[PDB]
Amino acid sequence: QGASVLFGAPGAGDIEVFTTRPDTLFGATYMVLAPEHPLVDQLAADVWPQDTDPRWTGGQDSPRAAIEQYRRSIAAKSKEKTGVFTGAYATNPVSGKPVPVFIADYVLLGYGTGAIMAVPGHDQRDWDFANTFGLPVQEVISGGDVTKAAYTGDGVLVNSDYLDGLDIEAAKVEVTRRLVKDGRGESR
Ligand SMILES: NC[C@H]1O[B@@-]2(O[C@@H]3[C@H](O2)[C@@H](COP(=O)(O)O)O[C@H]3n2cnc3c(N)ncnc32)c2c(OCCCO)cccc21
Repeated sequence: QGASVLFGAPGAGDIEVFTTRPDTLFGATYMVLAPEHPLVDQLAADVWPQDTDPRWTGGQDSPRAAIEQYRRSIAAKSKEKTGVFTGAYATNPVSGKPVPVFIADYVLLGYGTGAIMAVPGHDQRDWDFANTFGLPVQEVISGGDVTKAAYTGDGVLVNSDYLDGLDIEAAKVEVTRRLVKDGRGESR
């Protein structure tokens, strides 16, 4: 079933996410917090990082500016995917890779922890946001074509280290076991 997963981020402690597909953790290429999530102000960087995409900034000169205008954007005129980058990168808890942290109103503050891991290869909501904003799309479930659409079907784990070859249900169990031993999550 589901899991609580911890993504460490510099200066912000852990960002906890709820996922029903922990098996897809090696395909989590970014993270999304609800715009009013309390850690966002802590996460905002002082300077857009080098590899910030201009589509990520709301056209603003700094992370805090983009965040403020995006929040303001949610009040005015309060569909398509919108959001901004915070400047922050969290540590993926199974691969160690950097995952950029966004805010976007498709993530509800009041559901779960108010934060998700985003797996565009296998969640069409995340696929849509990644295709609008230009985020990497990683296949970890064999069976479709993640360059055309999220693959939500059954298949075997790939590009996922000790999960490779596992069926999805077995992969959920194994990744959760590893998260528990590593202090990085639990079943929920
Ligand atoms: N996103 C990557 C991975 O994780 B998913 O997305 C999170 C989390 O799992 C899921 C939790 O929904 P349920 O409690 O009903 O089970 O919704 C999403 N979610 C959790 N909290 C959220 C929030 N606050 N706001 C918006 N979405 C949220 C997920 C999928 O969800 C399919 C089920 C959607 O109803 C399918 C494939 C891959 C995944």
